[PDB]
Amino acid sequence: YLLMSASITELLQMCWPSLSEDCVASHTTLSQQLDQVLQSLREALELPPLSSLVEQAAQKAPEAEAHPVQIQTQLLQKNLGKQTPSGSRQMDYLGTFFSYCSTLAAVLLQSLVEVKVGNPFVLLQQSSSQLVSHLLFERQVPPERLAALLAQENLSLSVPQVIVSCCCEPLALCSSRQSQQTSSLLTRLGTLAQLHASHCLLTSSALAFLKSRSKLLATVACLGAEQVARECERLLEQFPLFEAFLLAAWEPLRGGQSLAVNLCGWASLSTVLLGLHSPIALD
Amino acid sequence: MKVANIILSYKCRNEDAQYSFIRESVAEKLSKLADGEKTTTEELLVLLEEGTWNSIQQQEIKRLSSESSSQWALVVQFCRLHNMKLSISYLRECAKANDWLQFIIHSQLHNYHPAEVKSLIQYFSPVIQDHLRLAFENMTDLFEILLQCSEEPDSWHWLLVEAVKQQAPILSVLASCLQGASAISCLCVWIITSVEDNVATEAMGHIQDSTEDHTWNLEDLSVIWRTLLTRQKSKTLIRGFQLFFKDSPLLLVMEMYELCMFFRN
Repeated sequence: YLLMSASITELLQMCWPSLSEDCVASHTTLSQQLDQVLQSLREALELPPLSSLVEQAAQKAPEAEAHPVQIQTQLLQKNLGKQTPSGSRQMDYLGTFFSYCSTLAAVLLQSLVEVKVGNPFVLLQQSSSQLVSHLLFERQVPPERLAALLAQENLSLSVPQVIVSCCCEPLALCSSRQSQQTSSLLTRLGTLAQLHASHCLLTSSALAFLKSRSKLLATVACLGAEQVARECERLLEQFPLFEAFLLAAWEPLRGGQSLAVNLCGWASLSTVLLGLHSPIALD
Repeated sequence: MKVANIILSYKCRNEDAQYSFIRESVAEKLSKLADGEKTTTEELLVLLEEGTWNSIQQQEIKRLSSESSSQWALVVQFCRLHNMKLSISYLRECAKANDWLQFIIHSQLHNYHPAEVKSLIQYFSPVIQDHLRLAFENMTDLFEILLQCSEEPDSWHWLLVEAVKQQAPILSVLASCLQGASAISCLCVWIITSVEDNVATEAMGHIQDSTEDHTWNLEDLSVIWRTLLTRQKSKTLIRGFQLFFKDSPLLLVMEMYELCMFFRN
């Protein structure tokens, strides 16, 4: 078999699994098939994100059925199994990662009947948050249908957490830069105290979903134009005990106007919610 | 046999010594491995990896092509054969280089246990990293800690348990604003999580249960109150009792304590 494939101590010290009748040529064929596949794989897959997917979805269904990537995809998906152990539960990794670049493509295309899911390894070009951001803001999509669809696939993009951290604020809550900054403030203010006492002698429509879920994560979202101030007015009016730690925290830093028309828009409103827990607290 | 043979290159073409002393040393190490010396086994496999890398380089090919894995199979082969933990050999070597269609395949055809692939996933990139951690799944940001606070029993304990741990105090006020939080509870959280370290700690002695199983009542405030007043620090209580339960008389009973024993008018 060795000679034919090519077409003692030479062999009995190599390291194929067992010297049984079939295993030698079996492994030879398996390895050769996997290589001949993966080579053409990388070759094809080496070949706008949303735009590209849109274009690939505009062809004829018989044409899409012959996607070269898809063409070899099942080939490899089966070669891995046919070349692998038996009796042990092989976790189908290739399947799991194929599902996430298939189903997400389907949802992000449908929300844009049926859809010809073309080359699916085109949306791995940009990260997760970017895609949802582009679809949500750019191409006039309503921020409720998307959060609806992503529910019926068991995913976790968090259609709120992708709209908040793209147009609202960098609010951060550390825990170790507090006790390492009290000992700095106590010194800087002391140095500024002695040397001065010794002188002794469109504007968003996602407010729909935002207010729809957990109004608190709409109040804090607002505090980060005049219409925004107007929304903050009422949405904090419905809350009694929050505008006490925003007025016993606004006087000893700046002082007219109103209790919200002053904060919501200024760097006076991002060192005040949090205490010393900020990079720009000291100044 | 294959292991000892492959160990030649980066022990002979890298070290200058008579091959016979090397042979004696290798035989001693081999008998040691036969004794099941796990540490020695680990060292031997480590050297195997090093020499294997040298040999791979020698052939003058890409360090992570197909034939690369073809030669690399023995790496898994040895570790499994000797009942040693599957070493993360080329998974990382492809992880740093941002090549997914090697971390999929070569993850697969040796049965890489599901802990390791995810654990080593954190080497790739900004992109093709979030599309992967969530790919097969199956905080420090107030817009997130509260967004993912619509998931608990109701709310009144996830926020408090998260805010007692890290010393913060602009979370408890939101906590006592959602439907169903004991207004006479969140005060313990504020006054215990807006003081210094030793004060916040030595007052906790009254507790018996763990952090997430200590529902506060109208009794823990007693020891909190006493501990705070002892070792003078009152401009904190005289300050909380205004956000929380209002002008009700205890506020004045403590407000006397600023005009006396501090301010003296």
